[PDB]
Amino acid sequence: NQQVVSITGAGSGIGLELVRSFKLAGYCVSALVRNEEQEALLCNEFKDALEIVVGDVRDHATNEKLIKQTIDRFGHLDCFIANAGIWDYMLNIEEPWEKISSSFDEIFDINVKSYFSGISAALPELKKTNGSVVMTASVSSHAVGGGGSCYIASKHAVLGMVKALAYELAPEIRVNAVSPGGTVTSKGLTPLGFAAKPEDVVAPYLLLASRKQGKFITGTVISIDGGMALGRK
Amino acid sequence: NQQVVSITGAGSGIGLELVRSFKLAGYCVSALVRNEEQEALLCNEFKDALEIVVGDVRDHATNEKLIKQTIDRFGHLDCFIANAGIWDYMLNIEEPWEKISSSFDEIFDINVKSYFSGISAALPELKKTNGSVVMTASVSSHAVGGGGSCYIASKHAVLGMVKALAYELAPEIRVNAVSPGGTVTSKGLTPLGFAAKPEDVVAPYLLLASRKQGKFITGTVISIDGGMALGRK
Amino acid sequence: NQQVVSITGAGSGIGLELVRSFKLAGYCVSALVRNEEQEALLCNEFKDALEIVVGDVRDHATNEKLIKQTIDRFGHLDCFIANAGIWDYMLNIEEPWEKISSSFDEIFDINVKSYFSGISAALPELKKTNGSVVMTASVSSHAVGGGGSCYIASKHAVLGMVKALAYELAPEIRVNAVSPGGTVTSKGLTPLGFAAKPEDVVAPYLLLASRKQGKFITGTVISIDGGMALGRK
Amino acid sequence: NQQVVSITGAGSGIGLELVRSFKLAGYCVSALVRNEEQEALLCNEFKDALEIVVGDVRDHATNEKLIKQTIDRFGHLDCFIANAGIWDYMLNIEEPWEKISSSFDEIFDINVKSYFSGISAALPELKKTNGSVVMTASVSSHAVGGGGSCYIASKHAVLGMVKALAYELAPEIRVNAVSPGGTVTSKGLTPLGFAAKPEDVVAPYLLLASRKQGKFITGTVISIDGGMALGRK
Ligand SMILES: NC(=O)c1ccc[n+]([C@@H]2O[C@H](COP(=O)([O-])OP(=O)(O)OC[C@H]3O[C@@H](n4cnc5c(N)ncnc54)[C@H](O)[C@@H]3O)[C@@H](O)[C@H]2O)c1
Ligand SMILES: NC(=O)c1ccc[n+]([C@@H]2O[C@H](COP(=O)([O-])OP(=O)(O)OC[C@H]3O[C@@H](n4cnc5c(N)ncnc54)[C@H](O)[C@@H]3O)[C@@H](O)[C@H]2O)c1
Ligand SMILES: NC(=O)c1ccc[n+]([C@@H]2O[C@H](COP(=O)([O-])OP(=O)(O)OC[C@H]3O[C@@H](n4cnc5c(N)ncnc54)[C@H](O)[C@@H]3O)[C@@H](O)[C@H]2O)c1
Ligand SMILES: NC(=O)c1ccc[n+]([C@@H]2O[C@H](COP(=O)([O-])OP(=O)(O)OC[C@H]3O[C@@H](n4cnc5c(N)ncnc54)[C@H](O)[C@@H]3O)[C@@H](O)[C@H]2O)c1
Ligand SMILES: Oc1cccc(-c2ccccc2)c1O
Ligand SMILES: Oc1cccc(-c2ccccc2)c1O
Ligand SMILES: Oc1cccc(-c2ccccc2)c1O
Ligand SMILES: Oc1cccc(-c2ccccc2)c1O
Repeated sequence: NQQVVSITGAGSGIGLELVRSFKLAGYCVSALVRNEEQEALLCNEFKDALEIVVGDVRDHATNEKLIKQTIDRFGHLDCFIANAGIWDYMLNIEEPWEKISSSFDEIFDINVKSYFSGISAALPELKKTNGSVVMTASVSSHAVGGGGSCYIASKHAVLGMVKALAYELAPEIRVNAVSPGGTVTSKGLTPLGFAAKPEDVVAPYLLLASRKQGKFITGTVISIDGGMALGRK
Repeated sequence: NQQVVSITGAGSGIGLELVRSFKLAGYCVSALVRNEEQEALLCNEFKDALEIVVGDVRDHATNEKLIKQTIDRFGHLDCFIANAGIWDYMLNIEEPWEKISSSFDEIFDINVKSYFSGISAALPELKKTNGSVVMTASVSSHAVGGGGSCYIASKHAVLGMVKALAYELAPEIRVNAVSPGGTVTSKGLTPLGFAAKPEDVVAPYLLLASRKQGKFITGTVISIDGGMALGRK
Repeated sequence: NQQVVSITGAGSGIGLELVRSFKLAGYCVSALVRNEEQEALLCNEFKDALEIVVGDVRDHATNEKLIKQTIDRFGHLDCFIANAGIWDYMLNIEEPWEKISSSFDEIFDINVKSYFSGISAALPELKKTNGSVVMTASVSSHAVGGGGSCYIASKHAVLGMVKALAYELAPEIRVNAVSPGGTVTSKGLTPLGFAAKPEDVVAPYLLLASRKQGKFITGTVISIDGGMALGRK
Repeated sequence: NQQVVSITGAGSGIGLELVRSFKLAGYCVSALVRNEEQEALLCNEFKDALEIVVGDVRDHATNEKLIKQTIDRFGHLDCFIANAGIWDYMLNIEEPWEKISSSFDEIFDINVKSYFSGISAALPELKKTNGSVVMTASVSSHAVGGGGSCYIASKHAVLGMVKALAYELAPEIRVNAVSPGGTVTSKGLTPLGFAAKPEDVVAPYLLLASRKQGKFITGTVISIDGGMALGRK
């Protein structure tokens, strides 16, 4: 009956919008935020309705803590949304290697390894409900232009994870992703001529997590990028 | 305010389910059906709520008639759903050429040319509302196995249409598709271990047509195929 | 021992270059040309070294005639290169339907149906040698920008053919394609900053037809487009 | 005039075959090998014809040393072939996190970060010749089945690198990849019904490095996998 979602990167941007949208859609929600300042925002907005955890998604025990607190408060987990991520600011391959190397470590630890980490930590509990995973990918999973080679590689790697994990975990667990692009969060033409606000981007996540609307969907990546995967207009 | 959708292939299968789902979601709906028998089914079910047209989607004037009757009854058109299609029954390339040739003509006239035809006929009116197109593609747009070379080629061609038309018609008109697979309609393992009923497949169409949920989506193809694009399990 | 290739679209452009390159590489070559004027060019250049056929690739018996004359002169067929094709001159979807319809018929009859036709006609003989097919696709098989929706759809359909036929005809017959773009033949930026001459584009065909270099390749599409599939620079 | 290639992973498998094939094709060749035992094999085979370096590709200075010794012996560098890589032995996402984490670090440091590292180290010198990069990707860059989620993700990330770097470094430097699959090196059906020996796989690298055959190719990935990207037969 009652559905439960856990969301990383939930202190801002799309993550924060997923918290609102999933709460409005009736879910019980847990959230991982980065710091105290983001924690205060959600406490004030949702009072004690949520289960909140502050920590670094690069730390496995923080991910296990998120799962553990979700189960203890709501009793089970139906969907894990791995969404925390970071940009590379168009870092050029001609830069000093040590600068590339340090950035690579951070991009790949947050945008890829941490997804493995949260999925590992969520897996036992999703197996008990035949739940699902949704990963935030990127237009840069499909097309060039919206990042440097480290960012694009990291997001291509997410696509790999989606296909590989969807295949290995079927039939019990669905694994899908969403590929947003050109939406302001904290320059973006896009063929549809505008940049999306984070709220304008959340519906694909709801579909992929929904047990009714999404029961037949796995391995799938839904672009919501104003046409940017097609090229400059 | 009031939204209006026009659906081909609406007498059966996914098309019929789109008629129900879009009516339940509040749309005014027009429908193209193939024959008298399908027309009687929808008259009995929806009484006079719909605008219905009987004819061959391979005939342009039938497509223009559908648009014309939609406008006259509801005043405008917000979304065209090109969905009529036919299968090739795994026709082998080793068969007599005249057999391949006759089948090719039919598959490509219905699965591709007719989509061009309906979009041409719907275009003036979608331009007046900044509406959208949703096309029914197929798992065979992405992967082999689910048809002969004629079917697969025809569905790859639909993908081409989606990308090409999404790019040309932006920013006013969004153009997207849905790629169902392994759902019974009138053998299908699929990694999720079951065949979907047509009702289980409709939510992606609603998202892509929705002006709120879908305003930032074009060029996109949403697989809903139980994982079949990933391969046999 | 002695290898034999048959090439359509061989009177000009890439086709003509394939005739030269494959002759220089030691193949016996048959060629389908469109008209008398192209026939005179190859007779003068190659004297009687080739087997030449004038006709419309849209006519099955012309394709069977090409195969039949190849076998009778050289005794067997090792590779069929389906290359004849036509452009759509960026025809807009907003044009009068009858104009779109007439153009669609021609683009799809030449760029798709004729490939089915030549493959059907070549198939018996390739099965006797475990030979191969190479199809000319296009950058427009992968990306928008280089044609109207009819051209792009037709070339996406070729990709479908490659995957579908490669899978059905394995293990005996390999089926591959080449996707050229931005090369002058009878405007093209391309990230590599120049337009290729037809001779600069032929090496991928030689690899895919070569029994030594290509024995492990099927289902494959080789872009040779100066980076154009990646987007405008 | 005289062409110079530098190859990592050159002590075995495809790398070793690339050393032979490129030497037979007239190139001057440098090679990075892992250990003393591989170094002895190439010294005995090629005597002092090559420039050889022993070290870990995960160490930047080893990569710079390879470049530096290439230039000092041959004077310039025309092509860098990043080929060193490692498999994940189908490691399951259900395994203990610390086991996944340790393996992830190694797969991604060798299969991705080291490619960034060698390209950074080769870049100054390729810019002086308008040279090229070829990366070894994998069937797992495109399809599931041939590895665990870490391997597949790492190889999807390589594809990202190819597209991203091809776009950023055009027009001076071409960047391409090769995606082998199902070839024994130190179980593999493949639709073509056999596993390739490493020698059977080298021709695509020669084409992508060749200044004549490959001058118009960048952003491209050439599968040579016996059809495995298409699915089980
Ligand atoms: N908005 C776009 O245009 C766009 C485009 C492509 C991809 N994305 C992806 O969407 C996802 C969410 O992006 P957003 O737009 O909401 O960006 P954002 O600027 O709001 O930041 C992402 C969120 O992840 C958090 N985060 C970063 N590092 C963390 C860490 N080590 N531990 C815990 N949390 C951490 C951040 O504090 C923040 O809450 C990302 O994966 C991003 O790569 C966004
Ligand atoms: N159900 C699946 O497994 C699956 C898989 C891949 C693709 N598809 C695609 O979904 C779309 C709808 O399929 P469905 O599953 O509901 O199949 P269906 O068996 O119900 O038949 C398709 C509909 O299109 C109609 N139609 C056929 N030819 C027509 C014509 N010339 N003029 C007017 N109408 C015509 C049919 O009468 C029917 O109503 C098709 O394009 C199909 O290619 C379905
Ligand atoms: N050159 C490029 O930039 C480019 C880009 C994308 C795709 N292509 C494709 O390459 C292939 C060959 O193209 P090209 O560049 O050499 O062009 P081209 O201008 O030389 O013409 C193609 C060849 O096919 C022949 N042909 C056309 N219709 C025919 C028919 N009905 N019957 C028999 N022959 C017919 C033509 O006479 C000509 O010889 C085509 O399929 C084309 O779609 C080329
Ligand atoms: N052969 C296949 O079926 C297949 C399939 C997919 C991908 N690949 C890829 O091809 C590339 C080469 O593979 P192979 O088939 O020749 O395999 P291989 O078993 O011969 O080993 C790869 C080579 O890279 C070397 N290497 C590993 N770690 C190294 C390190 N840290 N520092 C320096 N060298 C190191 C190894 O010593 C070896 O020489 C790899 O990237 C692999 O991922 C191969
Ligand atoms: O793709 C992206 C992912 C995450 C953050 C940003 C961003 C953050 C601050 C300012 C501008 C962009 C971004 O672009
Ligand atoms: O992909 C498909 C599209 C349309 C119809 C069928 C079908 C129709 C009757 C019986 C079985 C299948 C199908 O498979
Ligand atoms: O993609 C293409 C395929 C075939 C011909 C042309 C062409 C022919 C004449 C003049 C210009 C272009 C083309 O662009
Ligand atoms: O994809 C791959 C890449 C590199 C090595 C192997 C391998 C090595 C030893 C034994 C078996 C396989 C492999 O499969």
